[PDB]
Amino acid sequence: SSSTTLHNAMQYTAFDVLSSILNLMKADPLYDLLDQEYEKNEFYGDSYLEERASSLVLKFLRKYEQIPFEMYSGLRIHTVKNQTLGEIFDLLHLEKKKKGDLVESLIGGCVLLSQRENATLFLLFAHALIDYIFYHSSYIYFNANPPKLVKEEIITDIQNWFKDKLFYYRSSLEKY
Amino acid sequence: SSTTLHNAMQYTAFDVLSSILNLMKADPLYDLLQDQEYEKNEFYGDSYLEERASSLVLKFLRKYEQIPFEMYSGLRIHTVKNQTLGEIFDLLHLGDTKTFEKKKKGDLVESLIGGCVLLSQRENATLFLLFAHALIDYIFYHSSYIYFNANPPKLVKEEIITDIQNWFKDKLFYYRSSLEKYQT
Repeated sequence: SSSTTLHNAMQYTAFDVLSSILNLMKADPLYDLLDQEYEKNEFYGDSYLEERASSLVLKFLRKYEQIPFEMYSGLRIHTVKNQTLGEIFDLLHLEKKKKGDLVESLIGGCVLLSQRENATLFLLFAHALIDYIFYHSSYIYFNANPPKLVKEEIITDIQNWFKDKLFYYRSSLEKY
Repeated sequence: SSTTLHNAMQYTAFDVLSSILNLMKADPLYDLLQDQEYEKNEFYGDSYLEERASSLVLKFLRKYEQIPFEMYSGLRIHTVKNQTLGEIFDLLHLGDTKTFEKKKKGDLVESLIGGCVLLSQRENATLFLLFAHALIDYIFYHSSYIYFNANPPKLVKEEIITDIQNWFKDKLFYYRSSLEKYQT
């Protein structure tokens, strides 16, 4: 057993949990609140994704001095680029340019709506979406760009973190 | 008007930020700031500044329908560019005896923000988070004041500058009150 063993399961369970948070959002009164408000959510979501992705890049890579700094910038770029957001768009059933814009404005609108209306469910979805974006990107990026000696370790680190996030989002969601 | 107390904004910002920075330098965790740890702080600080600046742009500009969306990216870009960060570097006298170009000053500001934020996340060193937020808030006040005087929005120029200036006044008092807790 290795990081490939349960990779497919990450995809299915991420689909289960995110589809289930999104459907309970579509049942929330505030869901409509998502003037160019679309562009403003996109403006903010772009920056929110960037900071959160950067934080996650640092969290996992700094543990391994085998990993040069170029891989920090590389993974961040790989994680937030339109192709990756577009892949996530398709997988979750929500070209590459407008899908990414949609993903960014969806992140931004959820975070802002949670700040403005104390609607923690929308913040939960935003964090869950970004975590899946990051797992999806990392798994692909490190298979294409294996770090020296620690490729399986760091993917396993990220995969096991994402396993626990998926359970946490399932646990957090039951309260709604 | 907003022009009356602008000069005053800069002296008290210098007072409060210098005082937080000196408490930081007397902190045991200060050494853990300043392998490529510097570029990793800059890497993170760049994005942390970007999100907080975007959040502040939205907080103030959304109140005024007179303000078109172009000024959102316009103000954000103006706020995080190296020229702006270098001005804040100079105002805070962060490298008085040294020889940095605009680009290196901006780099330093980003890595200082990032290093403070990461240290507060890792060690619960709330003082370093306090400084990071105060620095970003001054960057935003400094940028907004120049940007809206250069690009006066229709009808609301004085209103929004007054809005940001009064918010920054209160933040500065908040940082003074917060830092008193560390000296005691």
